[PDB]
Amino acid sequence: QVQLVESGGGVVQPGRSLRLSCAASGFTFSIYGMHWVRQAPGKGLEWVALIWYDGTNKYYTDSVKGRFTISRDNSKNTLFLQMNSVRAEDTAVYYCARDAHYSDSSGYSSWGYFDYWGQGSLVTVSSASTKGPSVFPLAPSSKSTSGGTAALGCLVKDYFPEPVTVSWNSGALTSGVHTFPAVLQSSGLYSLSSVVTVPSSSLGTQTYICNVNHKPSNTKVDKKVEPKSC
Amino acid sequence: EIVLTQSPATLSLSPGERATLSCRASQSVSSYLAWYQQKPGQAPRLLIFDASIRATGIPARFSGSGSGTDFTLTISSLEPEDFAVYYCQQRSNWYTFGQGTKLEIKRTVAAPSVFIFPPSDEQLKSGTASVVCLLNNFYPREAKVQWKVDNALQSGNSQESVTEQDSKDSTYSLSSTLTLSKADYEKHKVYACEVTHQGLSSPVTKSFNRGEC
Amino acid sequence: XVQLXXSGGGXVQXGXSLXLSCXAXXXXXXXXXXXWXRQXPGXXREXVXXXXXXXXXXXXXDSXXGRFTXSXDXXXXXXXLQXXXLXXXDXAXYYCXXXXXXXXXXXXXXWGXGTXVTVSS
Amino acid sequence: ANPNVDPNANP
Repeated sequence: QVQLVESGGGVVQPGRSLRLSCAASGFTFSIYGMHWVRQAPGKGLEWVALIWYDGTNKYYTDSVKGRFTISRDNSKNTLFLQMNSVRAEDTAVYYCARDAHYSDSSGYSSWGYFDYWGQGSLVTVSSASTKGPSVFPLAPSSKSTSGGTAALGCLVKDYFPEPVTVSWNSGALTSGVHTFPAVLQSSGLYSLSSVVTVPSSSLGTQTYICNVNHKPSNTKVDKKVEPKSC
Repeated sequence: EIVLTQSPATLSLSPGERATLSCRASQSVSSYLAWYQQKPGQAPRLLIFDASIRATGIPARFSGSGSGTDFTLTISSLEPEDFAVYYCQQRSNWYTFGQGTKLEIKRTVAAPSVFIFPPSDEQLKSGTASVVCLLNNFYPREAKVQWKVDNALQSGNSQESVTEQDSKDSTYSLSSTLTLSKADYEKHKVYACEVTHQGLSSPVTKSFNRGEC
Repeated sequence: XVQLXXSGGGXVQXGXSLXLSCXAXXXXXXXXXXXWXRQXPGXXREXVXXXXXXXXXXXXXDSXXGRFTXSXDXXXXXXXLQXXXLXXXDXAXYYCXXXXXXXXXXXXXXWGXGTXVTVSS
Repeated sequence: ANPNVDPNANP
């Protein structure tokens, strides 16, 4: 019944502070050491900090020492990570994880592994300000036709923060759709494309519209994607 | 620090097959080694600890072995829920992880279909030009995209993004976006994306002439 | 091209009751069995129950027998998991799936996104 | 000052 439910993540400007919470249920929180481990987008896992069951000892990885503080409130079954003076490189999904305390038949103990994990809390450290995407057609033509199939799409450019969602024809068109993972541009804004393949014979008679939603900025854009003659 | 090096980077296998994953430590970690499974958008899951002990609720097809500096995770018969990224972890000296092995679904070769898109007039009026090249529904993952502008090879001004393996057909798709200022874009005529992939006997180029679209 | 949307999860006290729903879009579900599975943290997905076509019966796992009940509202293309007498051990992400095989071999081609059920204090 | 000592109750 072990549950670790995190909260407190979001977008923070560099140098500011943010506090993550990890609420535990379904086990005796106060007898377990607890860890934070983070995963930057598209990267591996990095251990961040550990706190003993009783809050006495605390340990940190060097890149956060002096900036992050780990703490716990056993009466509230909650683990905390206070993140101060945040940097862009602190951008990551932050997991809380229970120290895996195991005892064998002859009483020998094991520890130092992560046997249960929170769902993750994304912390995005950026000086970028909330911005809706500009939506541009990726127009179909002979240069986007392979065989009897044409590709078209929408470029969803220069937004912050994640995420955006893209639908096609108000959701009526789902087959053949590929919405790519966003890339963080050098500007600090994200960009992605959403594409779909369709029969090339339908380019003259069928209208194609991408519906873009960026909730952080309340952006909603319906963009007609009309054919070209490349 | 203790550095954990995993190999191979990607293992391409089919259900039922035996999977063998390796983890090498820069110095001895004795048996203080664990293996994790992680799927996109999810937290990691402990599979094996103390090098060979299976965690509760982990299927018996998972087994770990090794000691000192060389460790192996074996899946005796891969099953569909096993396609994921696998990490090793040590707790002998602080806490470090390997860089991961991706266990992906093998399928037959599919060469990418290649599509190029010009920048829209609307974007150009705003001062920028994005040119998009799409490589659709291909397998295996390895591909090379080369941009040429007026027949000159581009470098440093494109970004790629790749989907996960499609749930139905197990292929990948990839976008390459070439970004120029409007002023630079307006200096050139021919915009070309050249694609190579092991399923293609010759590179596939798609190109357009600025102002013909 | 079927989408399954689950709802109705959340936090219950031990002994209490919840009802999960699994709403299908883009296919009339009446001809197909629909099943519930669950995945406790760190474990594999485990069968919970299946509602076959109306009059073809419901079948259940040992762990939920006498406590959970599957039912169908074909007119709304939705199946339900009524969960009574909940225990801490029932805490898990609950998933629904359509069996695309009308002969009931369980070709679970489409899955819902999962809804969390937590049973505590 | 060792971060790998057992951090749980009842070591």
